[PDB]
Amino acid sequence: KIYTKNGDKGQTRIIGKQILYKNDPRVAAYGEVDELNSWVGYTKSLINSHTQVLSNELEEIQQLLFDCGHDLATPADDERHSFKFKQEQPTVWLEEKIDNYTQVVPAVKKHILPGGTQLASALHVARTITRRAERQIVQLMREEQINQDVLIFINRLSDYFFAAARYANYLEQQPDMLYRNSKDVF
Amino acid sequence: KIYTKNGDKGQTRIIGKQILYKNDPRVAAYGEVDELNSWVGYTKSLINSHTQVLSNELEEIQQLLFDCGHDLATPADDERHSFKFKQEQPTVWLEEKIDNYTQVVPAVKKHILPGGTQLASALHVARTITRRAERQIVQLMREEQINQDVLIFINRLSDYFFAAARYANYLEQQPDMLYRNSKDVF
Amino acid sequence: KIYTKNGDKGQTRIIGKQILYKNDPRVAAYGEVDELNSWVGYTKSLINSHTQVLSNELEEIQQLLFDCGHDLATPADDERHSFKFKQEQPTVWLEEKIDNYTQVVPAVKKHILPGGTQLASALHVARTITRRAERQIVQLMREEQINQDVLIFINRLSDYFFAAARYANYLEQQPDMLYRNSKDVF
Ligand SMILES: Nc1ncnc2c1ncn2[C@@H]1O[C@H](COP(=O)(O)OP(=O)(O)OP(=O)(O)O)[C@@H](O)[C@H]1O
Ligand SMILES: Nc1ncnc2c1ncn2[C@@H]1O[C@H](COP(=O)(O)OP(=O)(O)OP(=O)(O)O)[C@@H](O)[C@H]1O
Ligand SMILES: Nc1ncnc2c1ncn2[C@@H]1O[C@H](COP(=O)(O)OP(=O)(O)OP(=O)(O)O)[C@@H](O)[C@H]1O
Ligand SMILES: [K+]
Ligand SMILES: [K+]
Ligand SMILES: [K+]
Ligand SMILES: [Mg+2]
Ligand SMILES: [Mg+2]
Ligand SMILES: [Mg+2]
Ligand SMILES: [Mg+2]
Ligand SMILES: [Mg+2]
Ligand SMILES: [Mg+2]
Repeated sequence: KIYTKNGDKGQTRIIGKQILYKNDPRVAAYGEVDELNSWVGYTKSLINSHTQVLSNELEEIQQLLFDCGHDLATPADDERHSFKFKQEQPTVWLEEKIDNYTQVVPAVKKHILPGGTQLASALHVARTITRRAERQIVQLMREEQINQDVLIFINRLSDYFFAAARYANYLEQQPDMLYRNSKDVF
Repeated sequence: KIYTKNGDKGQTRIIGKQILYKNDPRVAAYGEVDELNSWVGYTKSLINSHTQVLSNELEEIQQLLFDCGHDLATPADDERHSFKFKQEQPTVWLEEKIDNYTQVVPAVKKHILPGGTQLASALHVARTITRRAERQIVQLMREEQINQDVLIFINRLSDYFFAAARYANYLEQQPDMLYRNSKDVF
Repeated sequence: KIYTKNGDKGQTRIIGKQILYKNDPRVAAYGEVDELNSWVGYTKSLINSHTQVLSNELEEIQQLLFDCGHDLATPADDERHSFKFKQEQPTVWLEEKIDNYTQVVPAVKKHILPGGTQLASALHVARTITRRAERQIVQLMREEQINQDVLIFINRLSDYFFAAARYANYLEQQPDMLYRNSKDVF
């Protein structure tokens, strides 16, 4: 039975079982990561024949976001519970994709309108939810020690979603629109 | 004319007409409930022939979320304005659905990736927005008396969305994926 | 290379290059506007033959939201960097659309369930994200001078999304549902 009712007065438990209010910065941080993970699942459900090449990596991101959320739910001071997420191989893996997707699509110097195909648009939504989760992770960092590797990966991840969004448009022959007042920023 | 312009400097009114800033915790709480309600409307628009059995209950949730938001917009101390939402029958109704949907789908012991079909994925998005609204309701509770029945229902509602999401996948013969590092948690 | 890694410890730059934490109210404000802009791109991707008349204006909103975000990223005190967004013509343009869409659809006196077609439902999601961004803009205003024209436009914009959502339902012969406990509020 998934409903325990223990949360009905607004408190809940983190890893190690201590109790926090649900609006605690820590709970908010891994809560936003869960929201992002759910949005990535929604984004993956929009994949079509033209965009199947993106499916595996989005599922892999979902697995990695669970690892990130686990670590955000882990208090530094309880030595019974270790951080598990190590940024190097995940983050390199993102960077390789950012480099290959940047190479393939038409180069721009301006910001672009976040949109195009339904999948590209969903990848821009993922980009911005990732950045919202990142803000909450930084909130938490300013009050508690965190696994800083999670922050590295989450920062890189929104660049991945930008590059993937442009690639998704490319895969369906949809051009990106430029912001009509962009200075040359890239 | 829906635009009054009275909010153009960032203030607005709650039930009873007092004026608050738009970033007041109370406004944020029922604002997040409105966002959830809109997402539930979007989720319902994704229903297909295979998933029609979910339509009625999602519309009912929308009506209940208006009742919740009304109460969150109601200050305790103004006796002219009563709380209207009573948790027992709504919450029991959710629990019956959680029990029947839990029964029908394949049992898991691990966390699952939030995704699958477009509708199941949208139900996971609903789950996480509900939880975001819940955090904001708890913020407000820690500063002002609230209708605690709203919090009970909102807590239960995210368990409903989890169970419904798994059921939606079942209705389209889509299995759930396990988190590859989940301990047995359920 | 879009990834600089300068943000990997949670700090970033605004217009004029000063450094802020990513959870700074200013960063959150224009971050929520970026999220809204991405959602408007997603909403536009749902346009069908029946709803093509809405495409141009949603793209125009995306361009205007970049102008708003630019100004939110601009500190008042650095005289090298000017506000660019002027509310009058954008806001009048929204109001004309609100008036024409209000005229055409069936009049209601009660709140409606936010939903209907997939596009109308997405326009209600846009409405509520706009309002979430507005709360964060008001947060920032209460700590720093801002371009108040941005707030005018963002307030009006959520009324636009409400009116457009009802119009989208009308364009596909979908009626709006009333909240079953609404007093006559409009
Ligand atoms: N609103 C929320 N936002 C983010 N994380 C939450 C929220 N509520 C609970 N959590 C976290 O997610 C885990 C799973 O949530 P769950 O809803 O099962 O917990 P609960 O609300 O404390 O209990 P219950 O829902 O059974 O009364 C909790 O153990 C806690 O770590
Ligand atoms: N940004 C917002 N987030 C959440 N709730 C809001 C927000 N702005 C207003 N509210 C609430 O929702 C109701 C309807 O919003 P509405 O936009 O009509 O109000 P307003 O902004 O004060 O007025 P106007 O938009 O006509 O200038 C308000 O009466 C207030 O209770
Ligand atoms: N999480 C965020 N939320 C909102 N705005 C952000 C966030 N991170 C950065 N910004 C803003 O958006 C701009 C573009 O973001 P970008 O991710 O390129 O910056 P960064 O994180 O500081 O650098 P990098 O990602 O290259 O390490 C930044 O210059 C800053 O103004
Ligand atoms: K639960
Ligand atoms: K209004
Ligand atoms: K970057
Ligand atoms: Mg530890
Ligand atoms: Mg970054
Ligand atoms: Mg009262
Ligand atoms: Mg709960
Ligand atoms: Mg200036
Ligand atoms: Mg308003």
